[PDB]
Amino acid sequence: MEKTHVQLSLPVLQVRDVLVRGFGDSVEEVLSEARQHLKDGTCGLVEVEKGVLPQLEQPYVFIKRSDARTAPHGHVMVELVAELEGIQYGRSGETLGVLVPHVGEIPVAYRKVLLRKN
Ligand SMILES: C[C@@H](N)c1ccc(I)cc1
Repeated sequence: MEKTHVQLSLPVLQVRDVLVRGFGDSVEEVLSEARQHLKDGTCGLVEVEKGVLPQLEQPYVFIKRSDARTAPHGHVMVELVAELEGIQYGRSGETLGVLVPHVGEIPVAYRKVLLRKN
């Protein structure tokens, strides 16, 4: 039975290594697929810098900071927000990165998060 939050260590991928550059074709589908890949352990994270988003596919799924007061165990509390054509679905804090499927790419680091399973 699903707790409200789950501790995960997400592999951080470089954008040019990512083979599957998004989760789907609609805001509702990308949030659904992101959540399922997170449960299956097949989700990576790309940190956002200049040049990154134009190399990925919309709609985007971002993990954003949900609580600026405590970060339990070094796991920052986060929630999902999708973006399509400049419009965001959800409101949250600072972006930690953009989520993508992970299909065996070698990561450069891991990001510890406490994910709100909304
Ligand atoms: C089942 C497996 N081949 C797979 C990997 C990545 C995605 I996205 C969907 C399915």
